[PDB]
Amino acid sequence: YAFDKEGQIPQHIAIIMDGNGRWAQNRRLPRIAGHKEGMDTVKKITKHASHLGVKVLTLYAFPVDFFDTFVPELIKENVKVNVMGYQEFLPSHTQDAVKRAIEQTKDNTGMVLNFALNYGARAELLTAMKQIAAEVSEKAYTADEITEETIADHLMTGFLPTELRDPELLIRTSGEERISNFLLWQIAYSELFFTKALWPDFSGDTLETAIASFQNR
Amino acid sequence: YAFDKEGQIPQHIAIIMDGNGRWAQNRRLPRIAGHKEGMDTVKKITKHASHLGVKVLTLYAFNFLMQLPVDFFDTFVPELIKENVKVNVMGYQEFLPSHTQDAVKRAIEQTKDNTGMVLNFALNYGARAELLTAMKQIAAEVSEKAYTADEITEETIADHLMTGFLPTELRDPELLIRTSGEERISNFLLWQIAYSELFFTKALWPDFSGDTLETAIASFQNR
Repeated sequence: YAFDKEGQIPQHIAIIMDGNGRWAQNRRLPRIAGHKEGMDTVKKITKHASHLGVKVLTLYAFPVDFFDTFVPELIKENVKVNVMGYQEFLPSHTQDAVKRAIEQTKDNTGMVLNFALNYGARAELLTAMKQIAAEVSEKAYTADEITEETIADHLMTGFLPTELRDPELLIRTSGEERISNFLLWQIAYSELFFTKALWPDFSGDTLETAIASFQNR
Repeated sequence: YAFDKEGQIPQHIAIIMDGNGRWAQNRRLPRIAGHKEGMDTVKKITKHASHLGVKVLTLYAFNFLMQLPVDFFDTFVPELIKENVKVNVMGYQEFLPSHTQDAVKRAIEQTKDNTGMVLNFALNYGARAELLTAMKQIAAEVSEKAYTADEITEETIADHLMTGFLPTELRDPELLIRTSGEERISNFLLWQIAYSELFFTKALWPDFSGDTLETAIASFQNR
C-alpha cells in the first residue's frame, strides 16, 4: 500500500538519525565519511519533507561549515531553522554559525527545520522542572496552577504553536527499536515507524514509505 | 528468533493491552466479551511471567465501564497469593467508583507481603498526568524549602513518578509490548520507557499467549 501525495501528511515529523558510523564501516570508510554523507542526507530530506507539506522536521543526532553552505538553500526553500538542546556545550564558532542560521532564516514562513543537538528528553524534562520549581518559589503561580500546558511551554518544543509541538510521526533508523530518550513527553501519541535503513541511505522514498505507513496504508 | 529459556529475562516488562473490542467484533460477540476475555489473558500472562522470573509486570488497560476490576481482583486474589505476586496499581484511584476502589485496596493489602513478581496495574493512568503530579509535588516541596531548584535531579523526578515505589533497578521497564498491531506509546510510562526495547505484535490481547510473551522476550534477547 503506497504513499498518497494527496493523503494525510504528518505536520510534525521527528527522525532519530542513526547508522552514520555503521554506514562508513561496512564500506570500510572512516566514520567521518559516513557523517559527511549523513549531513548531505539531511539536506535531501529537508527539501523533500518541505515539498511534501511537512510543517516541522525535527532531526536528532544519535555541525561545522555545514550551516554556512546550507543557509542559501534553506532560504530558497523558505525553511526556518531552530536548534533544540544545550548550545552551551557547542564550540564557540559553531555557536556563532548556529545563531547566524537561526537569525538569517527567522523570517521564512515555510517548514521549520528543528535540530536536536546535544539533547536529552529526561534532561529536557528536568530543566523544565527546575524552571517551574523556581517560578512557583517566586510566587509567580500556585503549585496547583501547573498544567500539562505549563510543562509543554517549558519544553524545548514550546516555541512551536500548540498544534505543532508534538510530532505526529517519529522515525527511527538503523534498525533499532528504541525511543532512546528523545521527545519523551511530546511523543505521547505519536505514530512510530522503524526502518532498518541507515541514515546516510535514508531517502525521500524511505520518508514516503514511512508516511505511507502513517497513513495506515 | 527463538526464545532461550536459559537466556536473559527482562526484570520489568510493560504491556499495553489492546485489541479487546476488535477481538469480540471479529467473533461478532458483544464487545464486553472481548474485555472479559482479556482479563482471562491477564491471569495467564501474570502466571507465565511469574514463572519466567520477571520481577515487575506493568499492565496498561486500554459504571460497567469500570465495574470490571471488582470481580477480577476478588477472584484473582487467591492465585496471586499462590504465585507470591505483590499487587500495585498506578493512577488516580481517587476518581473511580467506591466499590471498585475497595476491591483494589483489598487486593493490595492482601498481597502486600508477597515477595515475588510485582503485578503493576495502570488504572486511570496517564504518563503526562503522572509527570504533572510528580512536578506539583516537587514544586511544592522546594517551595517548603526542603531543597533548592538546582538540587532537583532526575532521581528526584523518578522518585515522584508512580513507579518510584520500586527500587531503582526495577523502576524502568526493559521491554515494552504493544498488542493489536498499533505502533504507538499512547501516553504510557513516558519517562520510564526512555531506553526500553519495544516490541510490536499484531496479536489482539485476548489472543496474547505465553508464547507471544516468549517471542517478545526472544526479541529483547537481541534475537
